[PDB]
Amino acid sequence: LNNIFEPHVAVRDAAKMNIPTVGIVDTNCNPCLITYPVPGNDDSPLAVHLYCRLFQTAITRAKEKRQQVEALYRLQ
RNA sequence: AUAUACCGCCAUCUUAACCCUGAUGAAGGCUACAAAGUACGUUAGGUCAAGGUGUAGCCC
Ligand SMILES: [Mg+2]
Ligand SMILES: [Mg+2]
Repeated sequence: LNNIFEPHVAVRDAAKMNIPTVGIVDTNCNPCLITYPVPGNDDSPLAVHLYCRLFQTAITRAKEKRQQVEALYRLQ
């Protein structure tokens, strides 16, 4: 949601550009066009910190796994 | 006599695209503590005095 409590324009624009979206949706949000919605609280700092931690950890772990797999492929 | 013959000189006037919204109707698009907006000719002109090339007139 933007600051007028309407959807972020990027949701519709990403749908137009065929870019998948992950999103945190609160009870007053519209999840119809988010590809992978995650229902949850987006206001409490604890919750937002948990989301940031999870996504950062997943991204770094995936990138490290890619590096390890390519290294194994070349070495072996 | 004619630049109301040209040339010279002066002067007069004339000389987009993309992206969104509305049911992809006519149509519309701003808020900063930010909400779709971003990129030459012309003249019955003057000048025959610091300049020219022609054309015509009269020639009891
Ligand atoms: Mg909320
Ligand atoms: Mg004249």
